Amino acid sequence: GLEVLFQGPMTDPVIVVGAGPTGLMLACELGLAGAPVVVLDRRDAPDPHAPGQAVNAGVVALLEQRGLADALRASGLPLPGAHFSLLWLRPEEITADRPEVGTGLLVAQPRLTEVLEQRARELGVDVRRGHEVTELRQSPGHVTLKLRTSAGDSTLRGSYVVAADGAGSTVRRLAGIDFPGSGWTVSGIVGDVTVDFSELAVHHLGAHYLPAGGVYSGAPAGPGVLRVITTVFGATPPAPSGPVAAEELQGEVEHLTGQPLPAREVLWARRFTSHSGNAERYRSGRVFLAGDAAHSFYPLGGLRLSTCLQDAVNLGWKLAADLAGWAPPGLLDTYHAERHPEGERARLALDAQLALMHPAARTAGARSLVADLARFEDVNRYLVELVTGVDPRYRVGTDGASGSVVPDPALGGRVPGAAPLLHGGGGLLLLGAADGAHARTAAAWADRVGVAPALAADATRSVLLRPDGHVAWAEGSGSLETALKNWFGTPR
Amino acid sequence: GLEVLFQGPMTDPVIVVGAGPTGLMLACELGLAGAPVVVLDRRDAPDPHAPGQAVNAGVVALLEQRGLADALRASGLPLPGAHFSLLWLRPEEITADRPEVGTGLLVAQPRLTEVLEQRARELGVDVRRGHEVTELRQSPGHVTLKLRTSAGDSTLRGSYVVAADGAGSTVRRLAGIDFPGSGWTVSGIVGDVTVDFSELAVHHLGAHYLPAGGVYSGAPAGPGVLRVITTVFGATPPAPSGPVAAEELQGEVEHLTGQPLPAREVLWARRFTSHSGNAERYRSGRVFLAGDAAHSFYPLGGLRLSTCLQDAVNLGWKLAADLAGWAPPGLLDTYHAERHPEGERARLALDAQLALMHPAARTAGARSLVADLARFEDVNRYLVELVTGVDPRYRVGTDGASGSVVPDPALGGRVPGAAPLLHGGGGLLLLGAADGAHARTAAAWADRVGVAPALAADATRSVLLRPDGHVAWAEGSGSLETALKNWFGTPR
Ligand SMILES: Cc1cc2nc3c(=O)[nH]c(=O)nc-3n(C[C@H](O)[C@H](O)[C@H](O)COP(=O)(O)OP(=O)(O)OC[C@H]3O[C@@H](n4cnc5c(N)ncnc54)[C@H](O)[C@@H]3O)c2cc1C
Ligand SMILES: Cc1cc2nc3c(=O)[nH]c(=O)nc-3n(C[C@H](O)[C@H](O)[C@H](O)COP(=O)(O)OP(=O)(O)OC[C@H]3O[C@@H](n4cnc5c(N)ncnc54)[C@H](O)[C@@H]3O)c2cc1C
Repeated sequence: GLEVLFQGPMTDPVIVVGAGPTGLMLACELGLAGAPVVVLDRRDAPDPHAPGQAVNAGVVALLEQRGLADALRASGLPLPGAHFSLLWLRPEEITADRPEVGTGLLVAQPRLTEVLEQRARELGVDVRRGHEVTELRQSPGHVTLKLRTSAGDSTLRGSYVVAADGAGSTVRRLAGIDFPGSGWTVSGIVGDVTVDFSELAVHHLGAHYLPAGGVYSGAPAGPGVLRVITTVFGATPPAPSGPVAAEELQGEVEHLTGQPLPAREVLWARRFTSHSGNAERYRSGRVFLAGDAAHSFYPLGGLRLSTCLQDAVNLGWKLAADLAGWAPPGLLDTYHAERHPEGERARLALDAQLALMHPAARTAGARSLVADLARFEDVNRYLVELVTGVDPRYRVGTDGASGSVVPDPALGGRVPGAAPLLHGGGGLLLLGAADGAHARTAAAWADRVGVAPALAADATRSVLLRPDGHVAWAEGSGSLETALKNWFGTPR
Repeated sequence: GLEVLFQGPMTDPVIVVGAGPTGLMLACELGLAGAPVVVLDRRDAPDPHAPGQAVNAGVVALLEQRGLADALRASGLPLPGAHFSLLWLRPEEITADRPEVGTGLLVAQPRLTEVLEQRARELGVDVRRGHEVTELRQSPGHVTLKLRTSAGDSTLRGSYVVAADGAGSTVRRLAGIDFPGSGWTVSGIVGDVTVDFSELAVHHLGAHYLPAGGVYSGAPAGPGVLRVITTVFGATPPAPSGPVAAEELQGEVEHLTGQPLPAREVLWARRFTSHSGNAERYRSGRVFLAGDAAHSFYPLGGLRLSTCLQDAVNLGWKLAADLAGWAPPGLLDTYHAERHPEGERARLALDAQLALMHPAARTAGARSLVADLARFEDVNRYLVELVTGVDPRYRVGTDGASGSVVPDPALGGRVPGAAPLLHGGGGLLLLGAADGAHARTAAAWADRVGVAPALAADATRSVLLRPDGHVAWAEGSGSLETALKNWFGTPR
């Protein structure tokens, strides 16, 4: 009982289950927007072995609009190249028109998580490690979680619960939400090996599709450390998961590339199995799914983390607007409406890439076809924009109407040049001279929408940005006033 | 002994083994060019069940340049549509620029074979049915075949032997030539069903990919006769070949389309198994492979017959030039050099199309990708030109040099408007004003090369056509005189 004393007033927080990249990004968005939030995680400390290294332009864009990209870049190498099914593309052909496309990074996933965690701490977010969610019960007005710590069992009440608990999501299972997909289940080994980088043959650096039917990737992770991923397709692994010894990893490396690594020591190595899935719904009452809990697929490129952080940034401001009481009706429902098809589009894109790799003998013709088609400029642009995480566009109609049957193709995308203007959060109306009145209209929403010149964002007409950076209106797409109502609610 | 008497002088013929479309087209080309030819076939009569119905623009072009297309068209329906992996394309977008692309036909394969057989008879070609080739022996200057008839065993001497004996080629096996491919082996049922066409639901007409994983095709073959092909992918058939009863065919139709056919009677039906292969070489001494004997793949569209007749027309004039004594050195070797990669390109194109269909759940993403890419104009053109048989281009360098490392992209293709000018056979120099001398140069080869105005062929500059209709030279691609030497030999 005594624990309740002296804590002061408290509003029912958004409970974020999981302190990976998804959870922490969402907690930063909630924190910035002034919503109450608690983050739980079953681990005692951050995972030093979090495996990702490819952080694409889609991720960087979201970091940039919160001023988090510089901290990540300090630990990263520019990764300007782009591939589809490990066929190399030509991103340089469109970077003049879309500079964003060249902002991807090679950077270890724990560095991203550290950047987000530090920002969450600055925004006052309480991150409760050693806390495992074991049960969930919804009520009309709140949710209650059962937790386990080394003390013992306890309860926590929130306004909302967001599953950011990874691909095997406890919460998704507790909510009884199905996770269908294509049946692509692909196994690999990931680990870190001590090397002298000068000793490496060129075929031990970078990511390679081996025509026999497998993938090898070697990328520097730190001083004298090579991060290695191997997958041998159609080979049933000795087991579907668990730790892996040097011999087994060296076995796969040599099988694929013809040669074992010049390895001093395998620091760590584990067998992973990726499932392909998209959750049938992203919302159930006051429970939401985000990141890997909502969608999973083999991590060939950077779409896992970009869909993760795109979910977090779509959801946070919407949860906060709902709690603050100004959200237009249906705002929370647009999370599923916008993110569910995007999870599916990414999941389906990995199915496409895998079907050009395995079974190798049978897929060679399709692979050669796509390689041929990728010589055309419009095909190259389509694939580059896909794999870099830059092509998502929400369906937004005239007057900013959500989920339109007649989407306006000028709306729902991004204004990359606006990122520095959005660090404070909130909506943003970019004002351009292209043909008084816009500023005047927007004044009634000045508590939710700031103003800046379109020219400070390299935009060439007036545009309205949601707090997630996506375009809800632009000059020529109907009424600004109706679009302000549709996304930001009733005038003050 | 008495059989030898009274027969008169005889030159050693080209022996064509097989009187299918490949064999008979080749015999027509040899006949027209004045070379001696005999055609053997193990069957007692033409096959009434020869299964093909899709005759693409590539086939029609070769028929047109011999005036055979009108006779076929009398039995056919225009099939202007085009597909890739049963994704429908937009051939209408390029027919303004390439009218050829819209000349494909729905016409029963026995009608093609009948047209070619009648023409072979007019050219005096002896077609010896009930003759089965059982052995082959090469000598430096001729070849000897062992034959079986209902009389008994015998021998036949030729200058050359061409295998036109189908996908299971006896001759390819006797020559010890390997037939590698991808491992795509795809089984189906083909048959003819008596129907009232008005009773058919729309899903029983045309060719359809069933998302479950199979193909159904229903096309009219004659009065009250529907030709039906079914393949159920990944279903191991009851047997790999043999006759098939109504129940089994109706089983597959209903499995695929949800509904059996309104069938009065199944006239005939058989199980087929298609192997994917391209022969490792198309020539071994005085033995050549052509058509299905040289390449095989699942018959989804019309590339089987177009590669077949393209081989026949490539080879015939070359064999004849060799026998007549005027062929430039190496001419016969250009048959393999030109046709082997084309057989492979077609075989690989069917691998590509199959890898977008099976296994259905796993390939859906790749299929959706290609459907998306096919919205672009350049992708649409690439696929249309591929599937219609219109995109082959031989590698021909400046000055008409064969097998160049630096191919001239203006050479090696066709001039479709020239077809009416080529009925007589021989080479053809099309004369245009675009910048006296060309006609003068060509005069030294007037025994092998005719002349006509480029404007009578809708060409806009001077071009030299080989007897197969392919471009060996055009104004601006180096020396006409050197190109005449490279393809037609020494000046008179
Ligand atoms: C070998 C490999 C390589 C990869 N490489 C890349 C890459 O280069 N680029 C890329 O974009 N993606 C990559 N990925 C994918 C990437 O690692 C994931 O998408 C990412 O970790 C997802 O983050 P998340 O926050 O959704 O989930 P996670 O990072 O899985 O975090 C979930 C958190 O929830 C916690 N949790 C789980 N259950 C509970 C519970 N019941 N109660 C409390 N806490 C709980 C866990 O402790 C964990 O901290 C790779 C994946 C693998 C396996
Ligand atoms: C169900 C099905 C549907 C098809 N549909 C299409 C289609 O719509 N369009 C298309 O383009 N293609 C289609 N095809 C492919 C097409 O039928 C073949 O490509 C075509 O028959 C090949 O002709 P060919 O002359 O090379 O061989 P074949 O037509 O097989 O003729 C070979 C000949 O050689 C003879 N022979 C064999 N061995 C010997 C021997 N030892 N001695 C003497 N004679 C011998 C045989 O009797 C036969 O007459 C289809 C195939 C199938 C199975």
